[PDB]
Amino acid sequence: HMETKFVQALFDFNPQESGELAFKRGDVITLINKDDPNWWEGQLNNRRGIFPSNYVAPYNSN
Repeated sequence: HMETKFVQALFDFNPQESGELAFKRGDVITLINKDDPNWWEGQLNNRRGIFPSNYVAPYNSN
């Protein structure tokens, strides 16, 4: 009973390692899931990755 949720980042993230998504400030990130209340997976309009959701804020959400 869930769907995709667009969020807006509030800090640049340059993950050199694999697994973490690459996002910028105020960058729209399509939430892929929320396995952990701390780390949320998202797709930067293409590239997927995991990162602390605390570095963003729901935009398209309610």
